[PDB]
Amino acid sequence: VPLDGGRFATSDLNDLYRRVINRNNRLKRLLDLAAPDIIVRNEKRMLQEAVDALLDNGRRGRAITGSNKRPLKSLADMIKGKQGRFRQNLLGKRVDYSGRSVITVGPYLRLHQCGLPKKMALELFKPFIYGKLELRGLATTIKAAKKMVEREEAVVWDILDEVIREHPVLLNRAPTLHRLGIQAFEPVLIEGKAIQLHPLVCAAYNADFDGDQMAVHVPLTLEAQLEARALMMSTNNILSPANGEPIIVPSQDVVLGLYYMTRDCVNAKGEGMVLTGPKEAERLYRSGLASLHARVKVRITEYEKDANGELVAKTSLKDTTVGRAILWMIVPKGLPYSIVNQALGKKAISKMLNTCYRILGLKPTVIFADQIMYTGFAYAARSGASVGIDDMVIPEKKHEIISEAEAEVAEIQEQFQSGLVTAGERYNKVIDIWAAANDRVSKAMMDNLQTETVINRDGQEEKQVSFNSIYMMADSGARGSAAQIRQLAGMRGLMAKPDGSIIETPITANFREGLNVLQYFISTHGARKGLADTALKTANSGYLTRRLVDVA
Amino acid sequence: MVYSYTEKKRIRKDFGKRPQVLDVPYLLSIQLDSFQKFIEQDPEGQYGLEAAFRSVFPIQSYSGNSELQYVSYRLGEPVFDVQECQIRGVTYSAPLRVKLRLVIYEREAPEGTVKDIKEQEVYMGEIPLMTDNGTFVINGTERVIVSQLHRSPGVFFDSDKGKTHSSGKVLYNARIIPYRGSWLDFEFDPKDNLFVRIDRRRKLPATIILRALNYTTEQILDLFFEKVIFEIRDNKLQMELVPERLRGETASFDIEANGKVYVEKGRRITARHIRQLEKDDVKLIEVPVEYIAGKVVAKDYIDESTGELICAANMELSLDLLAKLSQSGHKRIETLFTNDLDHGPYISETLRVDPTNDRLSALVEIYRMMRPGEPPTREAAESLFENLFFSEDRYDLSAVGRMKFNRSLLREEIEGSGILSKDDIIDVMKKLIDIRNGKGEVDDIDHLGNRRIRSVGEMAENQFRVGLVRVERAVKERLSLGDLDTLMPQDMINAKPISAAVKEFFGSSQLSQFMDQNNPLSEITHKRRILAAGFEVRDVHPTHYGRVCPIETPEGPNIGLINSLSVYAQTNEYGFLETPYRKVTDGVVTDEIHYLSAIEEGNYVIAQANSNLDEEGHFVEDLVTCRSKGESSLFSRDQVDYMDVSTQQVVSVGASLIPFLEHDDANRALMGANMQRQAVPTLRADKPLVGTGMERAVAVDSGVTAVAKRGGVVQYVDASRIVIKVNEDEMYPGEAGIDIYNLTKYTRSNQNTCINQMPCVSLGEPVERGDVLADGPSTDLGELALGQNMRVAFMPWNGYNFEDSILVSERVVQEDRFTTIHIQELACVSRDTKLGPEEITADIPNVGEAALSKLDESGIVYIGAEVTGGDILVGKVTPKGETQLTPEEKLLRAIFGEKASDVKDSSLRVPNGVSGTVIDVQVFTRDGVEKDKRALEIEEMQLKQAKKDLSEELQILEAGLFSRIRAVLVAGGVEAEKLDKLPRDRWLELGLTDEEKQNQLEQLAEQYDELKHEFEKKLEAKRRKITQGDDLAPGVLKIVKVYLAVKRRIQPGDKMAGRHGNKGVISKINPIEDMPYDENGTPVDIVLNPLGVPSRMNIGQILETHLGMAAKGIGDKINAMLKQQQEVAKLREFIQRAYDLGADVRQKVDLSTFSDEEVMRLAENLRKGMPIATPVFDGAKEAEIKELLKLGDLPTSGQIRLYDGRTGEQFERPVTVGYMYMLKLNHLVDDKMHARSTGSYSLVTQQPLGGKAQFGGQRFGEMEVWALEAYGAAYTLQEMLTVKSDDVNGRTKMYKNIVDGNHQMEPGMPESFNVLLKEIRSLGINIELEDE
Amino acid sequence: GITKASLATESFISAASFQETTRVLTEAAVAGKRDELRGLKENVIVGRLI
Amino acid sequence: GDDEDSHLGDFIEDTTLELPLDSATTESLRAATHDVLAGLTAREAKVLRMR
Ligand SMILES: CO[C@H]1/C=C/O[C@@]2(C)Oc3c(C)c(O)c4c(O)c(c(/C=N/N5CCN(C)CC5)c(O)c4c3C2=O)NC(=O)/C(C)=C\C=C\[C@H](C)[C@H](O)[C@@H](C)[C@@H](O)[C@@H](C)[C@H](OC(C)=O)[C@@H]1C
Ligand SMILES: [Mg+2]
Repeated sequence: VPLDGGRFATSDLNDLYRRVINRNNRLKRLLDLAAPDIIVRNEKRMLQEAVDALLDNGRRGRAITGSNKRPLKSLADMIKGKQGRFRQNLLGKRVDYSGRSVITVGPYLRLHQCGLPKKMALELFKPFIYGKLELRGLATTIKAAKKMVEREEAVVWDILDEVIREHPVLLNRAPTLHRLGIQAFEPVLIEGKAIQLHPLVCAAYNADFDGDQMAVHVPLTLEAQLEARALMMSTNNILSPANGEPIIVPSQDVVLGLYYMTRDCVNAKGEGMVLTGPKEAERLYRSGLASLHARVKVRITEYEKDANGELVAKTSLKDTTVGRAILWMIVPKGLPYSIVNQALGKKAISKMLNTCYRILGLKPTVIFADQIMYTGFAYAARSGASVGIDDMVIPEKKHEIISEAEAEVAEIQEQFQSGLVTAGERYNKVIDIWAAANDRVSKAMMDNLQTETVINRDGQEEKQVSFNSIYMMADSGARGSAAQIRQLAGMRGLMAKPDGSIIETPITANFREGLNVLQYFISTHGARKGLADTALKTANSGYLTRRLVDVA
Repeated sequence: MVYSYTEKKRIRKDFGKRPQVLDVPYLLSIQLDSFQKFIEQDPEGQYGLEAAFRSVFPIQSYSGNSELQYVSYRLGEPVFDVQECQIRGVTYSAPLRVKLRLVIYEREAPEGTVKDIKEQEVYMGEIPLMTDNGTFVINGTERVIVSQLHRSPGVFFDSDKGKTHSSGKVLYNARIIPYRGSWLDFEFDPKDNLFVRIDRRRKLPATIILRALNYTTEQILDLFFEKVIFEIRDNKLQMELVPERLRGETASFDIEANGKVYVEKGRRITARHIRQLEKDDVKLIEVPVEYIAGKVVAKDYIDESTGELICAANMELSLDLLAKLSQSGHKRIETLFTNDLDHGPYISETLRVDPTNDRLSALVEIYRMMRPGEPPTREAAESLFENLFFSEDRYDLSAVGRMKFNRSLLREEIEGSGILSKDDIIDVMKKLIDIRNGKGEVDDIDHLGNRRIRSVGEMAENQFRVGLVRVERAVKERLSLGDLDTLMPQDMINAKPISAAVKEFFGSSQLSQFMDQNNPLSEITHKRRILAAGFEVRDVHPTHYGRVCPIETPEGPNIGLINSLSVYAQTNEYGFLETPYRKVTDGVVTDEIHYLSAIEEGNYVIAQANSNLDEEGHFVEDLVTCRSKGESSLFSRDQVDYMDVSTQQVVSVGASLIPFLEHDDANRALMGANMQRQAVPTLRADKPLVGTGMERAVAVDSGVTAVAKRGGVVQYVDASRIVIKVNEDEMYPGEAGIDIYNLTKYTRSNQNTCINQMPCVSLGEPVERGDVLADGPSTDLGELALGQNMRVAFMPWNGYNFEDSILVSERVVQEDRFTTIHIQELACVSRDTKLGPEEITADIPNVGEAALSKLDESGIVYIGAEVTGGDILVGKVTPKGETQLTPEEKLLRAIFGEKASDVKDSSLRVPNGVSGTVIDVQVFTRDGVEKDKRALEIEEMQLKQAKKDLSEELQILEAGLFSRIRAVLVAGGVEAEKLDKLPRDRWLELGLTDEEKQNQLEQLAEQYDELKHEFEKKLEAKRRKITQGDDLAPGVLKIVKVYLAVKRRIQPGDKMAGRHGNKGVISKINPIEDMPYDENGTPVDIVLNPLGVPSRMNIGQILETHLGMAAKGIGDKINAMLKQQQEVAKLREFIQRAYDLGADVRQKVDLSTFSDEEVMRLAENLRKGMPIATPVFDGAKEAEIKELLKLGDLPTSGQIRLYDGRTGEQFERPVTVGYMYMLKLNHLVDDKMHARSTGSYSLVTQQPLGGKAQFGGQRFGEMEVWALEAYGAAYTLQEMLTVKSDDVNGRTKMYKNIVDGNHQMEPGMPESFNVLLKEIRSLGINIELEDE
Repeated sequence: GITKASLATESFISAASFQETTRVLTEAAVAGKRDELRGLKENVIVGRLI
Repeated sequence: GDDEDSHLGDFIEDTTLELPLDSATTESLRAATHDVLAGLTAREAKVLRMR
């Protein structure tokens, strides 16, 4: 086939095939010319070389294509490849009716839907739109319909709402691992060029918002619509196939909301009073009378289905807080109030959803999950949680701890100068005292940070778990952990030199303070080895799945 | 010095203590210096074209005594200048004109020449030139060549312990790596047999090379082993004993001499016995006849009588052999000294495995190793072996190779032969054996003394070298048969051969790449970049300090394979990496700078960048943190030889721009310096509110801005140009002068961003040399602004900030501050087809008057006409004849009476969805085709525009010169009112009294007339360049390039990040009504999610916020006192207070500044905010920040009360609000976004392919197939890989059903598999589809 | 082992996918092996219902 | 590019094919003219189908 500028391009087989013919033809000629044996023999070998080169090149001489150094690709190389066949192997054929773009949040979505940019949906459903436009008679013929959507006439948007309504679309992320890497959603028309994705699904995809892009696929055939709705739909897979635990577990902001919601301080507005029910509990809070967390007895109606397929009801005065009272409005039916009466960390908040599923079934759990997300985001916003530089509290005893551990190293050093201890024995020892020191500082700042809220109810004092911002993050299960916190306030670790040994002079400073030149430079290897290890081990993991799916 | 003129406009408050002893050098040094060394006239073999010439020259013919030598070279003026070269698309290059001298020696000489013709400057090739900014133009596009990091030439001794054989025992191998020529490898084995292989080829016993050097066995043992002397004196075996030989051995018999028994049998010989023998000087002892049973005889031994060989060299003696050589009269027998611990018997065992015997044998066995299978020949083997390491042609180490070679061998000479000598090979072997013996150590590849840095200059020389060798063969070939005086040094030397060596490098090579220019930092951080396998080389090495940046590297498939150059690093004289240091003599820190290479720095003890010294500069503490040999520990007060120059020198330009870097984890720091290069410039260049102090240096050193050549007062200021009237002290006597800066205006960058300069100075203002005249894109008043700082609040907002997502107030998009300007280059080609030529004519079948409106009579959109998606930019139509229509189409035309044209519509139309304004049109035409109307209009416009510019030059220039004549005439003959009356042209007649002023008038006269004619010649050349038909590709008749300027603001989907590694994607654009506001009522621009801060440990982003808040305070305050119009006194007082800030900083400050005009202007620039400088590791501290917040009127906590704009109610807890600098990276959502319904299809296999820039469908992979297989979805998968893609039938049968309202699929067979069947069937394989 | 057990698959069209194509095709072609599909990999190649 | 198995031949689109968004309109235009030819007299349809 011709190209631009009048140049031609052709497969290498021609160059190969051509050769096989010539030599062959020449041999036919050389028979009728009665040539000597030494020649027809050479010609036969030449024919053999050409045929071999044609079928699979590289098993003899590796014939090279005309005027181009690169060896010409033979028929075996067309089938062959990396690995095996090109057709279904990654990758693997392009597919119509698709698209892709940067993704954003869209917290308003129900778990069964997703925000779809207007322009993308127009180009995606073009055939559906064409056929629907002339089914109702808004367009004379298919061409006139094309001109309508090409003109983007205002009337077409409503027709699109018809073809979109019940019509799931497939969403996919870049490293598809388990089956949840593709999930079906109901499309919601959205102005703007970004795809909006329900937060609760963000866990199954391992999709951050730092600019990851996602792909869309339209399920054309009827069987695909019903497969998507009855198999690949979001609401029909809420549980990891690896383990029955819910994969729809609320992620971070939502759980930070609920943690701040059901929690209690020692003295707060409305402490001790009693209310008829959750309705007037919210009325107390929203109006500004009562604080979100205060210890209060309120009448609640819980349910237990412990009868035979039948929901029993029982009412009592529960000792609780205002937030937990408000939150109860969401919990459906047959769950006992015991589940919401705790502090609701990220761990407990998952077992809540799980039990809800194993008791009331699927449908009640979904609408439950939605509500949990909405309320989590909402109340977290009311909370005004933030992170300041004064939110990271360093122990008052740190400098002293460093000094005591600093004496230890000079003691063992004095023992090595006098030969009381061998060089190797010294190293392990010094390393041990510094390590112990790290533990000492860690369990110091942890005590100070955790409980240091000291507040007054009617008396002199009392002390509860701190309301300091960063602790709530780490405590709730939202984000952060004792290891990372330790790096912020207390000293961070003892890094390791490239050969795998660990340097006997740890990083005595932390991030709230400054790191000097050396400390940072030593930190680099850990970072560099971290990034390298993950980036390589990511590929390795995939390889594992490959062998596995082949063997199964 | 003590503050410039644009420094009086705005000054950055600088925290930080450590005084800067050295200031940041030119950041582009490497790129410019290298190329500067390549092309230059150097009267010697120092690297350059001169050196590359002097290597291959002189070229003599084959035995014909016809020699061609090289005289000198020159670089002709460039064909096109830098700007013109970009538009046309050719390369920016200069002709290389080299004088050659052809001598022919009389045949059967005494050497003398029949005739010698000197061919004047034969032209070979055009070599590219580097821009003043350090870039190259290959084809119309600025490209940068990244410096490379490779293994330095020399010798290297490695280990290969562990993995081999899993027996331990290690191994020791040496490798000789020349700059050019074959590799020579030496290696041991588990049997302690020394082996050698040339390149990676078959392993061979080491000794086989020594034989090829003409060394017999006797001399091999004599070289690598010592001599144990055995004497037969009187009778039965005495022996010479060196008393040290008994260390590490146990007595094998009675060791006795001099009538006294020193050691008995079975008593190991320790230091005591050895002392006795050493001090008693025992030369000769009695040994048994059985001890030589193991000892290997050194030399050959023959029987004097029978003349037959008794025992050959390197043979183990036995008790019977001793008898056969004793009766022949042999008194002495030399044996090897062998110790399995100290001096190993390796070579001895290597000889027993050697198949060869003599030199020819080794040469045969060597030649057959390199080129096996072919019969060896003596002349062939000799030629080969001498051509490998001994030939000046095929082998060179050059200077660096020889130096490190000699250096690693503990030699004296630092420079020597560029080939290998027998002495060299022997020495290398000696060193390898010494390491195996335990004395000495092995090097490591990762050390930066073994890593050499190349760069454009060095690399181009190699390619030019390659060009000269392939031309060398030709010159000799022609000079072989040459006739005497007919040919000359032109008919021989061609152009295409040499030019193509250099052209193939810069054009396509992994090291030559498009400059990354979306951002000044991107440029300057690209031009400093390095390139180099397992984790060892990727990892950070102790030697990287001050040379390679630890934290700036890409995160991905290649980590630590790139790095970047450090701030103060410099290429060593020999090409290593050296860094600045301060010499500490006695107890004082001296400010003399000293550059130490990687190996140089090793032994010295170097102090820390952060240290406390005072007064005379004595170390305050009795011990200070230092690093000595590959490790760091506390060192005593007076030991240290040197000290770090600055606190920054460890990092790179990228990392040095992150404020409070010391507070951020290295992972996020990497990502930050990785992302900062992606910041697209903005519409309004802003300024960083929080900063480092490098931003000024990065802005200036990169050419994006326009720097003053000479100081003076601004004569004229226009948005186009700037004319400076030079001060006389800075001015040269002749021509007088003024400096005219022609500013770059709106134009396309490589990344399609806008690069536009703005004048930063005002009419008639004093400017000093080295001051910023005009800012470039993303630079403000001489600093580097990659974005715009804004008010930010940390708090979850209804989940819209969920992961990293960013929630931005409408105020931002309304202020148009994050708006970005893109310039896209669209092209229209009128080609030639066998059916006919394509026309740019404005007559297009089937288009309305509204479509053709925006086009002129010629068919090209008017300049400046705003267009949207679908508008026709260029009308184009191509012939397609005999359409061959069908019955119903024919009726259609019959009813509606349309004449279906013989031409099909190819016209260039605006891509879908993109909308902008047309800022330019170019018309390229084949030479010989008539330029159309519009094209001629353009040419006329360019002509007139050219004349105006050149005339502007001459007009301002002439006045500048005559204004000086006026001044010189008034000295010695002053007439004030009289002089300016008569016509200015008549001034040149007046002379002067005897003085230099008469000669000054002379000078100005000469240069005046020169300008008059120089203007003339410049105009002519420009005109010809306009009218000359541009050279195009084969087949293309004409090309129309349209330039659209789209202005995109910000929308959900764009990527945004701070300098601290926090990414984000704008989620919702929220109204100002719903924005959290403070009690004062001022809303907040951006709401970040706090949850991202603890997990990713970057605490600077918080500090950057806090200090930022404080900074804005000092700004806001001034904004009040300026709106109060208090007075200069009150303002002056308050500002001074700010710049001191409580104690011990390096800033100093004013009351030297003019109290009125200078002070009031400064405050006006500070009212937006108070620029603060946080040095990288010297940066401010919490206390300093809190105190500035006290002066600010703002709380120490940095948190305030905020109110939701919806309910108006308060927010529980205070939230942190402040000012964070934020960049807009270019991932912008309306690029990434693609959607396709039914597009084009690939021909070979029918599969979706974008041909229209309507993108091919999404790629559905194998992993996604598994995902469908895990679900029970069969039909989705079939439709995915059959009807939606690969089925050329199923696709159409499907589409028709979709419009009919029937959702089904009639799948058929994917064409891919259908091809595999024929491909298999094309072989001898019969593949059928069975049954039913 | 997993990588060894995956070697044996009755359907040759599947094996030609992830294994070395040349050897698979030949070794099957001599015996006149008749691939019945019945598996996943092979049915995906040919483009019919899993 | 990319060194990936993407090869020049993979980018050469098929120009001799007919896009389905068109082929659909051909099958429609047949139905169109066939409808409009039944709106005329039997001889006008015959004469026009003949011409
Ligand atoms: C001729 O060079 C090409 C390939 C050589 O082949 C090959 C095998 O040898 C390479 C060399 C020698 C590199 O030094 C290199 C590289 O330094 C780099 C990336 C990684 N690139 N990215 C790719 C895009 N992506 C979205 C982000 C990461 C590379 O892949 C390579 C690379 C190769 O792969 N990266 C960086 O340095 C960092 C972190 C920033 C880069 C700056 C900008 C981005 C680039 O300069 C752009 C403007 C162009 O210059 C490139 C497009 C070059 O292409 C051309 C024609 O100019 C490309 C290097
Ligand atoms: Mg990402």
